[PDB]
Amino acid sequence: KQIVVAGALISRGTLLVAQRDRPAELAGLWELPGGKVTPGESDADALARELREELGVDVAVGERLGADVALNMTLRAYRVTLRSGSPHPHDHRALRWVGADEIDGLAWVPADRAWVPDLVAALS
Repeated sequence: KQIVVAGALISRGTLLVAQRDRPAELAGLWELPGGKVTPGESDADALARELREELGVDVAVGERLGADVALNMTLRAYRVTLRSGSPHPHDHRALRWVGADEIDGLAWVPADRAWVPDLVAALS
């Protein structure tokens, strides 16, 4: 199982979500950003690397958020917190900061939908 990590970045009381740009089936839909773990990397090292490339930030990787999602690979989310930088959509169509009440109305990528109740809880 190839592991894919995702980050739930909470800052000043809101969650960062990222709007995919590709492929066509996901372009326009929202996700927790991240990517594949390369063999030899820890989950923390992979997620920090992905978020530095995608968002231009240095984050600290914390506790898991929610459960694994079986894509077929397996997707796991972690809480992350900002160390330096301000996020910009280098690899996404857009970013947004959302509160608890916005989470269930967002047009999530299908895999991430499972985390809705966990994200609401984390913001509540």
